[PDB]
Amino acid sequence: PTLAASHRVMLDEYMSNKQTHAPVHMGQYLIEEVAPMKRLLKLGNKVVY
Amino acid sequence: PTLAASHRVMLDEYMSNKQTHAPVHMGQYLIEEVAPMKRLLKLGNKVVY
Amino acid sequence: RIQYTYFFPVGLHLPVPRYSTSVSVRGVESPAIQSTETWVVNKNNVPLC
Amino acid sequence: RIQYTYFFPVGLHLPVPRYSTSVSVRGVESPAIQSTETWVVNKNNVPLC
Amino acid sequence: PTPVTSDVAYFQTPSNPRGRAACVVSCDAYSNESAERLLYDHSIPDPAY
Repeated sequence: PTLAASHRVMLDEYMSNKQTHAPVHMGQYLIEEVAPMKRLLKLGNKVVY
Repeated sequence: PTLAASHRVMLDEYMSNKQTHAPVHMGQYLIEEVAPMKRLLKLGNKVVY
Repeated sequence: RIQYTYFFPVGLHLPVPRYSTSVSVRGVESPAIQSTETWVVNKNNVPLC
Repeated sequence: RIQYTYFFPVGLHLPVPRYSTSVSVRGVESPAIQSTETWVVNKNNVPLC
Repeated sequence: PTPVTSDVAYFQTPSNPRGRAACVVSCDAYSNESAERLLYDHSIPDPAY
């Protein structure tokens, strides 16, 4: 799977705190990716590896 | 891109906590600078690099 | 040149007792709103719908 | 001497399902508010509109 | 000047101030019509988006 945020907020919240984000909110979700390669996700200046 | 903040308030959030900052609020936004030079931003005595 | 596959959903509907975990997001908590797109981050870190 | 170009918005709208992520901002969040300027930080860290 | 509904998500990543990417280095060498078609024609979505 990949990053698939249903709304712009969930992807703006996975960046701010990797641990304490909600994988499933009331209406919307997010899929943290489980891939054999890892990447740096720079959305601005904040980095989530 | 450079620093932009559509209100004075959201430029305070970027310098209090850089990680848990929110890039887009309800009416307003912020753009963190992605530049080859990274300056020392110092407003007051709180410094965000 | 190793070639990996990826898969992500778009346009689902979560079941009736809608729960939550997060403490940050305030805008998208309505039961009437439904997401019709998903945001996938590019190779060069650019989110696309 | 090395010349850079600095890209910069002012005066936009945000679409209809307005959202937030910030934990601590008490004010601006009314929907009737409109931002008609953006703030820049100088070389000498003096914020200007 | 710029419509009020242009996305803010264009503004956090480095790009052109016009809405279309203009990197002509990628195009075939000594082909002026293929390079112009990248800049101007709208049958083709952006090389960025």
